[PDB]
Amino acid sequence: MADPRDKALQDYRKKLLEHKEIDGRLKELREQLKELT
Amino acid sequence: EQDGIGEEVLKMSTEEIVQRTRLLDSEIKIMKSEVLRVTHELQAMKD
Repeated sequence: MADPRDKALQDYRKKLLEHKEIDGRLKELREQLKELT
Repeated sequence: EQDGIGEEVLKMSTEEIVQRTRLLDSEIKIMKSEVLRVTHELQAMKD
């Protein structure tokens, strides 16, 4: 099918990839934070 | 995409689709911020 909700559905998925992405960036900061510790 | 499928439009009630949209909009804001908060904390830690 094709609908306006289909595009909204596609958009829901991209936040999940960001959720992961942010945990990865946060990890790196944590390694430099450990050096200051 | 996988989610872009029509089966999902049919499967979920309209009350759920509406709810889903509203929650994630708020969610993303917190997600970028966690990088910004920690970074702020790294600079705070050096002082």
